[PDB]
Amino acid sequence: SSFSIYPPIPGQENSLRWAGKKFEEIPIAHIKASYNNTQIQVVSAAHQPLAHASCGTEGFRNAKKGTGIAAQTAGIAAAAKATGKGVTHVRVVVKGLGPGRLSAIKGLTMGGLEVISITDNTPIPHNGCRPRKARRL
Amino acid sequence: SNEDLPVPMENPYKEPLKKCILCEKHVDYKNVQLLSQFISPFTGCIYGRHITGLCGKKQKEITKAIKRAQILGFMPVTYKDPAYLKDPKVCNIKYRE
Amino acid sequence: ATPSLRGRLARLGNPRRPILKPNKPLILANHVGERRREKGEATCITEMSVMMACWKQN
Amino acid sequence: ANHLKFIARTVMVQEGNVEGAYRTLNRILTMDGLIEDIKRRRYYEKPCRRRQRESYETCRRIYNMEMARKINFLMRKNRADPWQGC
Amino acid sequence: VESFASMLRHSPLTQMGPAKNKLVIGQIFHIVEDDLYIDFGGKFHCVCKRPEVDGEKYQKGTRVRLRLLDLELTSRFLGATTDTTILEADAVLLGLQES
Amino acid sequence: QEVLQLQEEAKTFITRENLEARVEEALDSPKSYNWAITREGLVVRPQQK
Amino acid sequence: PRYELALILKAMQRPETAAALKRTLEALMDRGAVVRNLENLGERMLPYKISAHNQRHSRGGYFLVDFYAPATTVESMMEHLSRDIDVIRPNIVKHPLTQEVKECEGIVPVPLEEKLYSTKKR
RNA sequence: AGAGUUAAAUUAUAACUAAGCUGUAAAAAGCCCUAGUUAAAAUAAAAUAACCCACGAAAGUGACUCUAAUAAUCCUGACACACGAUAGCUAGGACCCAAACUGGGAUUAGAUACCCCACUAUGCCUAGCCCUAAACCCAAAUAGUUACAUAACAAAACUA
Ligand SMILES: [Mg+2]
Ligand SMILES: [Mg+2]
Ligand SMILES: [Mg+2]
Ligand SMILES: [Mg+2]
Ligand SMILES: [Mg+2]
Ligand SMILES: [Mg+2]
Ligand SMILES: [Mg+2]
Ligand SMILES: [Mg+2]
Ligand SMILES: [Mg+2]
Ligand SMILES: [Mg+2]
Ligand SMILES: [Mg+2]
Ligand SMILES: [Mg+2]
Ligand SMILES: [Mg+2]
Ligand SMILES: [Mg+2]
Ligand SMILES: [Mg+2]
Ligand SMILES: [Mg+2]
Ligand SMILES: [Mg+2]
Ligand SMILES: [Mg+2]
Ligand SMILES: [Mg+2]
Ligand SMILES: [Zn+2]
Repeated sequence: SSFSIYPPIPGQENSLRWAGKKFEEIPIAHIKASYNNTQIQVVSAAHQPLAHASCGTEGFRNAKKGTGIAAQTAGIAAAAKATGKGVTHVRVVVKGLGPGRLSAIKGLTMGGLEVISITDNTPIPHNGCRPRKARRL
Repeated sequence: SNEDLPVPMENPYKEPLKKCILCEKHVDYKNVQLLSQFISPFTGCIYGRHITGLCGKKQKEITKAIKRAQILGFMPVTYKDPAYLKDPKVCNIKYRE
Repeated sequence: ATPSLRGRLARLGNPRRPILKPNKPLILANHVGERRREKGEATCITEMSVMMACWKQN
Repeated sequence: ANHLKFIARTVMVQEGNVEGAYRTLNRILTMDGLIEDIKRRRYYEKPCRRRQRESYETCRRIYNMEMARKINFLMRKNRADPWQGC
Repeated sequence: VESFASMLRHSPLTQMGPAKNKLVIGQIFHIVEDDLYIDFGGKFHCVCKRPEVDGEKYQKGTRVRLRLLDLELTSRFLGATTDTTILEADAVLLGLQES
Repeated sequence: QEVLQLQEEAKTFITRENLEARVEEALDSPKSYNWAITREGLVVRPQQK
Repeated sequence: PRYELALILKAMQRPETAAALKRTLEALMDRGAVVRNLENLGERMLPYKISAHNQRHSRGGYFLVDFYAPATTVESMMEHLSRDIDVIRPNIVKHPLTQEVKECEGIVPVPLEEKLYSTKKR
């Protein structure tokens, strides 16, 4: 069994389907995991938003919505609203480094949704704008 | 008048010096294949000496050639071009364990 | 391979400008350090949350 | 942003076990320093402060490297001692 | 009478040249459980592990074939004035004295 | 030697006459600069595909 | 060979490509250049999307032009290729065949550095 | 020093979708002309390479390209000459993002601070000033030696 960690380039003849779709046709689950909050949006391959759920949307409040639990809860919710609109498989894109990263991912699985590929796109400037100053002078 | 005394010659036994994989090759910004060998496939970072194992000279030539290629529009910056994924693996890094 | 020490430290002979300023002298000590005990994190949190959902619902 | 999507920092999960894929990703990013970099760019760090860090890191590395080297060199002699109670 | 120089020049230890990768003959003068202390005649003994094949054929007094790597294991470490001696030699145990 | 060398190479340069021919010529003949290395110090070339 | 012109042309059909190459080389010979050779590295998908002349480009044709030119004129040619709407992106490098390879004799191993500290007994 | 260029971010700005978003040890205030995704000029700043140790007199300099270019047949030498980090001043232009000040929110006995949010001078470009730094590698320049020889600590001791 030859299993490549690398995704299937578009120009390639490569045949893999999940429910008959190409790797490209599969919906995308965007997850922004930021230190005070985690947001999730499931979207069409064609970029029409299917479902949105955030820790705020899930009725946690200020500090509590930072935590992993919250993130997971948002995951489950997102996946429900998603499977309603009939998305079986989804490719995760994780944006940001937070307390809610992994948790919201496996919440997407817990909530009855299937994750094929998990990508990290975190902004990494190659030195654009200067970030704010350090805490405790 | 002792003939058995040692002779002040240079060491005959001394080994040759080890060579960068590229000693006396020519690194050219135009071939993205050779370059794309010294990149991380997932990130597009340039590997260090302690990975590539190059004479300082070549590590430098490689870096400069890379950056040149990347801006003249030969080679992609953020990921190793998928075509060259299956070429020979020169570098010492192991991601998957 | 160990990083080069030549030319690095500030010394009366060295032509150039320092690269390292070592906080304490680089001399191998005759003992090693003691392993750092692992920081704990909460356990069972997932199963807890699943049970709590089951309760809130029922 | 102008690059093609999904070719980079992407891992494909195998036999549906996601925890493992994620672990692999996180190892990829730790290895290339992307993680430390992300973390260090949350706040700014003024140039002198950064100079100081690099220097401390390299010292630290030299020392660990060399200590390790002496460990692996001395390692043979950990064997049961031949001369016991001489 | 033979001048010391004359002796040194013809000795087998001078004949060898560099001691890396040299096939040599050595003899086991001491044993701890799997550890064979082998005198190959140079300066320091080496120490090799008793192989799996014909383990019981290796006894104090036996003769064996070695591949010499280093005559003495020595290195300088960060911050030291002199090298450190392990007081041992580096060898690979091949088989025993095929005869 | 240099002057003779360049004397030779000059026969081959692109000029107001050769423009039409040469361009159409180069549009026919793709070249690669690509090659890879092996851990051994060996060159590997793609044209065998 | 003195300069190398790296041309990335908009990807087009045969005749229009040929035209663009022709007018480009002509401009080169008018800035006083002597053109040695014309190489075609083929048309590929560009490594990233390139925005030029109110167009966002995906593919492109690749060409090299080796030529000798008076030092003054690189700025001129550069100006010219800038405003041609058929060029995706121009660059002019000192020809890589002018620089010649010195011989790595090998890797000289660096000994650990000594006497960085005094002989003090702690 | 010039001139030209831009990959990763970021933002004006629309298009969908969601009611929240931001923010902390924890909150509040702020914003909901907000947030996520998809598209994007300008401006500014230059991941990885660098576990390298190069260039410059020093201050300084590490995206890419080209042009020009790094005094002395090489001792020392000013108050003379020419430079000189950041901040600051004058005038014109820029403004993504950061931010003294100031205004809000917390904290506290107080809080004219540390922490949160907004925003300015300023950081940028052109031209001119200003001439200061823990401008410190706290180790003057040029030739040398490893002899004699431990105040202490530090980066071993010394000759001309
Ligand atoms: Mg202070
Ligand atoms: Mg200097
Ligand atoms: Mg100190
Ligand atoms: Mg951009
Ligand atoms: Mg604007
Ligand atoms: Mg409020
Ligand atoms: Mg950069
Ligand atoms: Mg000079
Ligand atoms: Mg003078
Ligand atoms: Mg100044
Ligand atoms: Mg100023
Ligand atoms: Mg002004
Ligand atoms: Mg402002
Ligand atoms: Mg601010
Ligand atoms: Mg106040
Ligand atoms: Mg200027
Ligand atoms: Mg300074
Ligand atoms: Mg002083
Ligand atoms: Mg002086
Ligand atoms: Zn080499």
